[PDB]
Amino acid sequence: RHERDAFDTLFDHAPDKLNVVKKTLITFVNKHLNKLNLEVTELETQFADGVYLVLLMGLLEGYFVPLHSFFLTPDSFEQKVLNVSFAFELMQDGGLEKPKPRPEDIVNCDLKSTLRVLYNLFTKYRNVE
Amino acid sequence: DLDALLADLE
Repeated sequence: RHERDAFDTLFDHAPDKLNVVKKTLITFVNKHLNKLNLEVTELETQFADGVYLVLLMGLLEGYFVPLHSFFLTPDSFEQKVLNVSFAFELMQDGGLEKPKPRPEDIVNCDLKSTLRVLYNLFTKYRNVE
Repeated sequence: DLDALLADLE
């Protein structure tokens, strides 16, 4: 039973918009970043570190969040899957509920899954600064 | 949610 979801049409009817769609997710993050006045370019690998993630939490509330203040620095994969399972932890609390894909599917630099979750955010921040 | 993704990205 191939469960049909979002990637279905996105990949089966818009392999091009899927690319531009990631770039729109780069914009929402460019917002949490534009605060410290910066610029992101790889939403996919931005979770391959969960670093830019804890930064969102701070640049949103407006505070000093050093890149090495949250969990240690991701060195290998497991360490990255962690930094994302963690963002997923303060998120499951701060809301977000249960993400669809898995902390790996995100760090996996893959777009498909990572996009289903990024959508979830664009949804909650689209109206909230 | 294709039609929607673009109906909002307009």
